[PDB]
Formats: sequence, structure tokens, C-alpha cells
Amino acid sequence: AEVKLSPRDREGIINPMYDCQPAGAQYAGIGIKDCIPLVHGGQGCTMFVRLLFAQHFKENFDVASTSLHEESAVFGGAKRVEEGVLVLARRYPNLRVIPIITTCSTEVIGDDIEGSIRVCNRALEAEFPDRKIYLAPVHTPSFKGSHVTGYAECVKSVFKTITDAHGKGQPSGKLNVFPGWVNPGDVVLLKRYFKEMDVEANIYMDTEDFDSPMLPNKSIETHGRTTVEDIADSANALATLSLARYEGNTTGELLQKTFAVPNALVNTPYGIKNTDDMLRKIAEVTGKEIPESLVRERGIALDALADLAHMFFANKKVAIFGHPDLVLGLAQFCMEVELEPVLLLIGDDQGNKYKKDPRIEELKNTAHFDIEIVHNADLWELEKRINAGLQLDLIMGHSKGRYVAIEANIPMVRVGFPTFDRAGLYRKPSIGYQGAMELGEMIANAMFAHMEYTRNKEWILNTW
Amino acid sequence: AEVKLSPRDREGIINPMYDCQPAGAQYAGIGIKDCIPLVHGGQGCTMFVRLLFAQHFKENFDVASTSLHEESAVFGGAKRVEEGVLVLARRYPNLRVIPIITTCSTEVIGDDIEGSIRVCNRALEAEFPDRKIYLAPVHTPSFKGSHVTGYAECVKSVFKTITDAHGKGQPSGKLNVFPGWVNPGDVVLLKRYFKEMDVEANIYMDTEDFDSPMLPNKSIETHGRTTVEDIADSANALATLSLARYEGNTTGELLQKTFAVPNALVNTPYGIKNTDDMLRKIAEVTGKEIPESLVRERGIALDALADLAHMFFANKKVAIFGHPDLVLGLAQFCMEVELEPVLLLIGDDQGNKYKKDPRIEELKNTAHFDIEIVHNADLWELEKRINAGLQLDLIMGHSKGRYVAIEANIPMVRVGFPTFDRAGLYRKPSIGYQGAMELGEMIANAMFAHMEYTRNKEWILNTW
Amino acid sequence: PMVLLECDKDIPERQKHIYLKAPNEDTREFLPIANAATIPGTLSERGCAFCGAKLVIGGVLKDTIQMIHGPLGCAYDTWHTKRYPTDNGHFNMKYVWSTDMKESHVVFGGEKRLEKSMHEAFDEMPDIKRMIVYTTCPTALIGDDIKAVAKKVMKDRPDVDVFTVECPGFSGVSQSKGHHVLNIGWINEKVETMEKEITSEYTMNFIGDFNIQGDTQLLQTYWDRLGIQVVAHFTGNGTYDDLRCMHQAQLNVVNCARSSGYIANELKKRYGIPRLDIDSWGFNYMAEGIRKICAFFGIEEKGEELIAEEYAKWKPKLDWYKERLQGKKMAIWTGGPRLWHWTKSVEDDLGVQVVAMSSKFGHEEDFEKVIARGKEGTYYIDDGNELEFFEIIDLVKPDVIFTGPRVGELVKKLHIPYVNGHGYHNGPYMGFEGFVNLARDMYNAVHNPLRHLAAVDIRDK
Ligand code: CLF
Ligand code: CLF
Ligand SMILES: [Mg+2]
Ligand SMILES: [Mg+2]
Ligand SMILES: [S]
Ligand SMILES: [Zn+2]
Repeated sequence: AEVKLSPRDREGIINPMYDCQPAGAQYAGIGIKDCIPLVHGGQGCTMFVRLLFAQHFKENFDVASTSLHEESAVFGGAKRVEEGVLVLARRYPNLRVIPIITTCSTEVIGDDIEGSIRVCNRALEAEFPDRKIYLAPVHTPSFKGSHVTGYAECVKSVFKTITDAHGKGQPSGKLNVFPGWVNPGDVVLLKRYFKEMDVEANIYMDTEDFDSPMLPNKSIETHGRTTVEDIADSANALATLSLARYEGNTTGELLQKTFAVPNALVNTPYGIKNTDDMLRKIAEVTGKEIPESLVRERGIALDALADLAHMFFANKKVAIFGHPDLVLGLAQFCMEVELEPVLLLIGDDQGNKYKKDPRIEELKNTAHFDIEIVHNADLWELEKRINAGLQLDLIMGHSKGRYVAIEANIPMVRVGFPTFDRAGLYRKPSIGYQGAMELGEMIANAMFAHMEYTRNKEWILNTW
Repeated sequence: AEVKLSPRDREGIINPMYDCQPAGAQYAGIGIKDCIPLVHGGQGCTMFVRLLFAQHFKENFDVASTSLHEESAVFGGAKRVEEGVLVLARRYPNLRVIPIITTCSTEVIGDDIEGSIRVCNRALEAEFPDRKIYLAPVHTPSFKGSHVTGYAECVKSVFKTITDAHGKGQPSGKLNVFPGWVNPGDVVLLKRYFKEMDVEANIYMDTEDFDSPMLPNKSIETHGRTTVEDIADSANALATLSLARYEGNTTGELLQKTFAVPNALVNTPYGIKNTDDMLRKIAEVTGKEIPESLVRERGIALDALADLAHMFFANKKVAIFGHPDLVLGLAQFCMEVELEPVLLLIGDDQGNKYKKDPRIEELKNTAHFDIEIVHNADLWELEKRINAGLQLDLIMGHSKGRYVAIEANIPMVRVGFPTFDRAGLYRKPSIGYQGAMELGEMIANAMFAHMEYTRNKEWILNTW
Repeated sequence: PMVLLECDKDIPERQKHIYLKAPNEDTREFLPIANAATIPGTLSERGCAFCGAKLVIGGVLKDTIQMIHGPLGCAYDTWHTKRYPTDNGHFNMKYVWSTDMKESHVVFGGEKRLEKSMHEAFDEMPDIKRMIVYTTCPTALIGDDIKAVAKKVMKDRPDVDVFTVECPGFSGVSQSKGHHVLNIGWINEKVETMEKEITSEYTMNFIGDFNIQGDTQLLQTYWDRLGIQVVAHFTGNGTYDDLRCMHQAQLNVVNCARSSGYIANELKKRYGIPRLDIDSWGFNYMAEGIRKICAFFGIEEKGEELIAEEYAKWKPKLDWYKERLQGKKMAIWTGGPRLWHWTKSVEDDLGVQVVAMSSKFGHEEDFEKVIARGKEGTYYIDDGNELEFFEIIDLVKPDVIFTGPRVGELVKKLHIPYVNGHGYHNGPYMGFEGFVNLARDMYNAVHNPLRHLAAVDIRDK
């Protein structure tokens, strides 16, 4: 079995898979309590991303703009950054953290972000002697990488900034956990696993409360739960568990280098084996046993998947697109349940890294069929392959690919970010044992509906 | 605004909504640990019901037959009962409870079940001196009522049998809870609610482990968790909370009459208000406060539903079929989210009771449109009304109605029993706050898929 | 020898139902007793005579009301449980009818309730003009004369035709009795009550095939290519009126000799139509069957052209599966015939070793067949029960079990995969392509990552 990597053969993009770096830096920042990111550039760079988050989560998140205009585009934008910092601090008395996120415009014009931070620190210390506001420089030119890389850059810069200020102190006894770019339901699941294992951990960022209640007292609780103090404490951890090579492992590496916190990168926990291996590594680093409750949740997942695999999934051809950790992990999950992930699409310029991902060899050693991995892909690359005759039984990806599946009449399961065209997906785990089960049942239910709509042996859904 | 009840106008049935009484009695019994029901009648009355359970749950459950053959139909079948009890006892050394369930055959021929029980009790006491087996007579002629009535009769008889044997003991401090005929996921939710409220409670029957794991040690855990001890302790409870008028309230009533355990019947907790009212009754009987965690789960439900109600649900016409407590409760849920449940179908001969149900008046004071409630309904009644021009946007019911929705091109959400044509529904709550949310999101997601397959403004699923 | 299982120490009559074939035995001394009474309380797999009439045979028809005279349970229980498609939108699977018998009909009689139901069914679906009425336990016990009601309905509604079956669930010991009653009534009453146009020099009935997942439609592609007219299929993808024309055929080809041999035997007795038994499951078996049909008709070259094309299309795939399935151990726990149609065909064509077989309702004839074709060291069980199944698993350690879904879901807990030996996984399973489909499902069932994952205890270091 041959797993072939190839790049997109076009210079241009049609139907981009990801957003640009600043968007991902905004996503990282909105998961911090008392944080309002400040995006240094034109207004669209902020407002379109606030909309994107509202599409995925059906919630508002606070992000501010420096409002670069023509004057500042010609003569420099440092005063827009500096004013924006001060306006934020003046109007939001509880604000503590401001990642200052660059854009294509402010990278091209060369504004000196670090210098503006010195200016702002002096101004803020004079104006607000009893406050401390953390300003983190986040360099995210949009003409490199993608929102995946921008998320990773922003996490790293905010951790560098806060841990530079606080340093190393008392050991905490806790794990640091970087799950990557996951849903609130994934964070809920991880918190349960650590609780059942009696392992204290901080999950960075803790986005559980993005799914916020509508409460009798009209309070707004739609915030990140990761605090300054949580972030600072990462220097004191027993170990870091990094779940996502492209979405936070570089922070785990920085904490290893700076503070001697050992980083353990594991496969992102999609599917059974990857979840097993994550829990094995947790046990190894903590000395805690895996509890019976997880053996049971695992078993329930396997029971559910066994009702589907040979009956409905075997020999079915799947295309998967999304963030690289998710694509690679879902392809591994698909093979556990006899699906055939023949086309994997990863959407950015990081192919030199992806060729070295150890999961590629893992996929080569477990595939019963050839796999094509297109990197630097756009979603036109999927559509064009289907137009040329690629026969797929299932697509797994985010909602901006929906018209490809709708028009080709292929069932599609919504995974990754953003999933705006279905309800509630942000609350459903995709990682872990429960998440494998939930994914498999979404796949089956999408196939079942498709059998009904297309009258394809719809009578068979009785005694499976 | 008129809520009108009317009977089916045909003598015959086309496409029955429910199974017969003995099938319901079997469902009651399989929730008891160390129980094998013995169905006194021809072999189909057992085997077809074991298949029905496998369709809903994708699991085996043990039920035995007395294998009534021609000679018993001429001379009586007592000896088949007596042999069947002994053969069970001899081959299943851990068996403790045997509900002896009658059928149409054995009701017609008049076999004396209580007399056979006395014979068996003597035989068992002699043969197995240090063993107790509880034989409960369950009279379930199939020519009246339905599997709903049979379920209630079996619960009552088992409770009578076991409490007659043990009596009243010391106060337990606990609630008895009869949720009715619900899924494992509904039981999981209820356990959580009582746990968060610090209320000790036995849920009768506790069917959580019907969703059993596939375990490394190959053990079989697909059993009811309700024990003899648990049942016998019902006599000592603080109070009974009955959630289903037609599915266990009469056992709560028996316990009140026999043991002075006060029974509180509440609306079955579909939707927000009914859940609110359940929790308030729990708080009243126990003196325990409703916890902040439930306020929050409620608020998360409401938040989710608010993203759907006026956009997608308002003025959409719904038909609902299923058990009476589920149909009436779901109609109330639908109104909370702006759906219009215009046709409610309830499938058996208990209309004299249904006309007195307090929920009918509740529906009359909340509806903005006329509701037809057809009792003694079959599913042909639904199809026929659609054929005659009834315009529906949604059907909610069990999977034996699937072809009606498929052929009429109407989205359908699977609720109630049996839901064999989709995966995992047994694990998803329908009751409570989380259940209301999960139901609403199933409805939206079914509508969303329908918009895509039918190209009905499918572009609108972007910025809702 | 005959085997007394540990679980049967207290029901030791079961020994006469279980044969373990050993070297040098005269099998005539070891034929299981079959088709005898069930032991109460055993968790036997058996069903009822009504099932055999309505669910298995009559209900297959595409154009016929299935009027179940009885309380509603018997109807509910036989609806959404079969996989016999049709070419008219699956009318047979979409609907079931009951007379909804109530207590007052037990007391006073159900004949007028039946009659009313019958007229309603024809009024509600005015394009349907054919009906079968079945008794069930209580309508038998109360003595309703459904034949007389049907006579009256036909007199009042001359455009309909109605057939009746007396099949209460307590009749016989199993579903088998329902097959017999239906087969003999049909031939006695309805065969030769109409005729159809004959369009070929070569005509046959195909007797004992119920179109599971399209089996009958797949075989029909063979008959059409050979230029053979099938007067009637009994009953896969059939019509009521085709079955009235069965006397016209030149040849009766039988697959299910258990459920449908009765009608073939009476067609031969009454009309002189010869009975040819074949195996329409199995790759090499299918070729033998086609060659026999074509030798009967004198179209042997056409048969060889068909067989050559089918082997070219399918044999390489079959052989790929044999290479992977060789030596695997299989159990078959189904009704009866599939034991003797599959034991040697999976061995010949796939290299699969059938180690244990159980028949719910087979007769001694079925055991004669299976034991003749089956292996030494294999267990042959009549009327097996659930505790036996566990004991047999421990004895023979199957790699795969072909059985119904509920048993499949039980043995999954033991990490043993299943294929649905009744309704199939991804069928059809008859014919050349079908046996490839069977092999594919067996392969995917056993070559399954979940099975290996289930065995791992993550707590072990
Ligand atoms: S204000 Fe408007 S949306 Fe902003 S960049 Fe400017 S034209 Fe465009 Fe573009 S790639 Fe991303 S979103 Fe920006 S950082 Fe550049
Ligand atoms: S052995 Fe067979 S299935 Fe059983 S009754 Fe008899 S013909 Fe029928 Fe019918 S209504 Fe229910 S399922 Fe029974 S108790 Fe009667
Ligand atoms: Mg299961
Ligand atoms: Mg919300
Ligand atoms: S049977
Ligand atoms: Zn392999």
C-alpha cells in the first residue's frame, strides 16, 4: 500500500480550507479569561473572524481592532495600536491580557509591535498603577501558514509573555494539557478522563463555557476559563501532554526548554488506539492507574461500533479534510471501523512538516488500499476529483465544504471547524472513546438518511 | 382553540402502533437483575419480542417460553408452566425472579396460574432449600390494552409479589422513582439529577446497563440493575415519584395503599416546564434544594433551543405518535419551541382514560391552533390523513412509522420505542433539560438535511 | 456419538437431539430426533406456526393483503422484521393488517370483526384485490370459520380473491407446521384457478426461494438470459395470481425443500411436473444447478455460455476470499436448510470448516442431508437452546457464526463476529455473485480491527 503526498498543482486557491493566521490567533485568545485580543490591521480582519466564531459556536466573542486607515497605512500604525490598548484598558476595567495580533497590512508596513508594547507598558503603568495588563506580541502575517499556525503562534506567545513575567516557583503537581483546536465537548470529555483518573490538570485553553447558559439573572458567562494564573502555573507542571503536533506542541516544547517541564507529544486521540495510547502516556507520566470506568466507556464504544463496521462501513470510500491533526487522526479512526480513507486533504503550506509526521508511516502500515494526501489543498481540489470520477461514499469535513457534498449527493459528517450548518456539534465530543462512538454513529446516521432519500435498500435498516 | 379527541373509525388495524400486553410485560421483566420472564403461550409470543428488543437495543435479552402445543390447547397448559419454571431453575442457578406472563392463548383456555405457582413454590422449596425464587403471576391478555398496559401490569405484579414476601422494614430515606418506559439514556440523566440534588433514589427499573460494554474479559453485563432487595425496599421509601401515568403510576398507588408511601404523579418530564415541575416536586418531598448545576443545564438547553425556535420551528406542523405519556409530553415540548403539534396519535383502547388526562386541558390553554388527538389509532391513520391533504413539516415517532415519512418526504425524528432504524438513540436522553436540547437539535438537524436534499433554501444554513 | 452437554444434565432427553460425528460411525444409528415437541423453559430458538405461514411464505407476495385474524400483537410482531424486496415499492414490507380482536370477540365470536376488517382493507387500498387471511392462537381457539367468511366476502365482492390459512401458534411444534398448512391449502384450492400466457418453449416454477435481499431477482437474470419463462416464483418477488398458474410449468426447481417441498410433491402427483432439487447458494453448486436445468430443457450450450461468463466475472474474487478464509471455523445456527446448502459449499468454494450447526425446526430429512454433507468432529444440533450455544462455543471455538441478529449481538460479547444467516448482511447471497457477497461479509466480519481492540485491557502494562 502506497500513501502518496502531493501538493496542489495550482497557484491560486478556489474555496479555501482554512482562514489566515490572525484568525487562529484570535481563536487562541478568546479562550483566556479577561482577555480581549487586539488585531492590528484593517477592520475586516477582526469583524469577519468574530462572525466566523458566531457561525461555529452561535455566540459572541470580544475581539477589538486597531482600525488601520489610509493615514496609518502610509505613515505607520503604531499610534493605532497604542490608542487601542489604552481604549481597551480604560473601558474594560477587568481586562488583563491583550494579545496584539499582526495582520498582512501591519506586517508589510513593518510596524514595530514590541516598541509599541514598551510605550503602552509605560503609559499603562502611569495611568493604572494598580493594574497589570499583559501585552503579548503575536506575529501572524497572513501570507504564511494558516489559522492552524496562527493559533499555535498565539498560544506560544501568550505563554512566553506570562511565564516570562512570573517564572518558575512552587511545583504544582499538575499536568499541562494542550488539546489543540477542539470543541467544548472535547474539553468536557478530557476533564472527565482526568477526573476519573485522579489526575490534576489544566487544559489550555479551557473553552467549556463557550457553550454558555441563558440564565435567569441575565449574566453573561461566555468566556474562556484559562486565567493568567493558570498560564503562569504551566512553568510548575509535572509534565505537558501535547495532543496536537500543529496546535500547541510548540508551547509544550518551549516550556520544556525554558522550565524543564517534560513535554510528551502523543497522537491526537481520535479513535480507539490513539485514545488508549494517550491514557497509557498519562498513566506513565503520573503514576496513576487507568480506571475501570474508562475500560467500560471504551467497551461501550467498541460495542456500538461493532454494530456498524462490517455491516455498513466496510469498503466504503471516504474523503477527509480539516486541520492536519484531525485529518490524520480521523483517517486512523476510519480504518479501525473498516472505512477506507482514500483521500485526505490538508489545507496549508506546511507540507515539509507533514511529510515527516509519524502518522504517515502508521497509515502506510495499516492501509489495505492506496491513500492520496493532498497538502496545500483547497476544497476545489476535492470537487475537481469528484468531477473527474472519484467515487466516494462519505465526506468528513467542516461546513464550508457543504456544497460539494450536497451537489455530488454524497453523505457528509461535519467535523472540525467551523461546523455552522448543523446544530449542537460543538457540544459533542469527537476525541476519546465516547467521541469515537459519537463519530461512528453520526456516520451511520448520515448513511441511513441517505439510503432513505435515495431509496437505496432503505428496507435494510430493520434487523441490523 | 380546540383539542378534539376522536377514535379510529375503522374496526381493523393497518400498521399497529404498539405491540400486545405480553410484550410490555416482558420489557418490564428484563429490567430486573437475575430475572427471566416465562411467557405462557405459543412460541412466537416470546421469540418475536426478543427480536423486537434486539431491534431497539441491539442486544440480547433472556425470556423463555412455555411452548404451548396442541395437546395443551385441548386439555390445558398448566404442566407447561410447571415444567418451564423447573427447567429455568435447574439450568440458571442464579435466577431469582420469574414473572409468569399470560398470553391470548392461555387467557382464553383459563390456565390457573396461581395454582401452578403454588405447585412450583412447593417443588422449588423442596428441591432448592437455601434458594428463593419469586414467581409473579402476570395476567396480560392481548385482546385488551397494549404493551403499555402490560408493562404497568407486570411492574405492579412483581412489586406486589416481592413486597408481599418482605413487608415493611426500617425507613430507607430514599425515593422510589418509576420513570416509565424510557431509554437507558433517560435513566442516566435521572441518576445524574438525583445525584446533583443529593437525593437517594431507586429508579425502577434501572436499565442503564442494557447498553453494555464489549469487555476484554468477555463478560456479559447486559442486565437490569434493579434487584430483589431494591424492589423490597420500595416499601420503606420516603415517597414515590411516578413520572408516567400509564407506565408505573399504578405501582406507586399500590405502594401508597399498602405501605403508606405517599405517591406523587407528575407530568412526564418532556420539555422545560415539565422538567421544572418534576424538580420542584422532588424538592418539596425531600426538602432538598434544586442545585445551581441544574439551573445551568436548563440555561444551556434554553440557549440551544433559542437558536432554533423562531428561525426554523415557528409555524411548522407536527404529528406525534407513541406511548401516551410520551405523546402528551412531547406535544407540550413542541409548543415551548414554537412547533405546532396538530395531530397526536395514541395507539390503544384506553381512550376513556385519556379523555381525563389533565394534560389535555393543559394543551387546550397553551395551543394557538386546533389539535386532533386520535386514540385507538394505528399508523395507517397518519398515512391516510397525509394522503387526504394534511400538510406536515415534521413527524415524531418510532421507527415502525418510517415508511410513512419516507414516502411522504417529511422529516422524521425517532422517539419512543422501538427506534431501530437509527444508531445510538437508546443512549441519548429525551427527558429533562439535556433531553429537550437533544430533541430540539435532532429536529433541526433533520430539517436541515431535508432542506439540503430537497434544495429548499439550503443556502440559509450559514448565519443562523 | 450422541452428546449429553453439561448444561443439559437436567434435561437429558436433549442428548437424542445432538450428534457429534465421529470416524467410522454408521450415521444411520445417530440421526437426531427432530421435529418433536419443545422442552418448556429452555430458551429454544423456535417460533410458531403462524410465523411459518405469514412471515416466511405468504407475506413475501407483492400484491396481497396479509390479514391476521387475531389480537394486534401477532401483526405487530411480523412487521419490519423481514428483508424481501419487491419491484413494486416493497408493498409487502410497508404494511401489516390485523382484525384487532378484543374481549367481546372472544366472548361472542370474531367472524363479523374479520369480515368488517376485510372490507375495510379492500376499501382503503382499492388497487389491491388479493388477500390471505391467517388464524392465530385465540381465533383458532374460539372456532371462527375464516374460510366461510372469505367465501362470503368473495360472493359480495366479486373482483377480489381470498385464501385462508389455519395456523394458530400452538399448532405443530415450530414454524414448520405453518409451511405445510399453507402449501397444501394452496395447491388444493388455488392452483389451476387461472392461466397465463406462455411465452417460451421452456417453462419452470422456482419453488422455495423468498427473495431475501433480492436473491430471486438475481437468479431471474439467469433465467432471462437462458430464455426460460418462470411461470411462478414460490414466493420471492411473486404475485398471488402467478401462484394460481403453477400447473402450467414444465419443471419445478426446488431450493427450499423444507418449506416448499410439499407443493412440489403435490404438483408432481397431480400434474406430472418433475421435481428437481438444487442448491442455489454456493458457487460450484449454482453451476451444477444451471447445468441440470439446461440438460432438462436441451439448452446445454446456453448454460455453458452463462456459466463461463459468470465464472470469468466472479471466480477471481471468490478465489481471493478463499485464500483469506481458508481454515476458518464457522457455525451455522439457522432454520435448517441453510445448514445442508452451506456446509460443503463454504468448504469447497471458500475453504471454510463448519464446526457446529443447529436447526430450529428441521425434520429428520434435513439432518440426513446435513450429516451426509458435513464434517467429522462437527456438532449437529436439533432445536438448540441458548445455554447449548455457549457450551458449543467453548467446545469448537468458531471464528464466525452465521445466525440471527439477536444471537449475533450475544456472541459479540465473547468477541465472536457474526453474519446474519437469515436476512444477510450485504446480500443477495444466492447465485455466483451472491456467494462472493457472502464471502465478503464473512471476510469483513473476521478481518475486523474491533475484535482485536476489544481484547486489549488498557490497564495492562
Ligand atoms: S481589512 Fe479587509 S479583510 Fe482584512 S486583510 Fe484587509 S482587505 Fe482583507 Fe485578509 S488575509 Fe487575513 S483577513 Fe486580514 S490578515 Fe490580511
Ligand atoms: S404463538 Fe404465534 S405470535 Fe404468539 S399469539 Fe400465537 S399465533 Fe401469535 Fe399474538 S396477540 Fe400477542 S403475540 Fe402472542 S399474546 Fe397473542
Ligand atoms: Mg450494544
Ligand atoms: Mg449558545
Ligand atoms: S421455529
Ligand atoms: Zn489486514
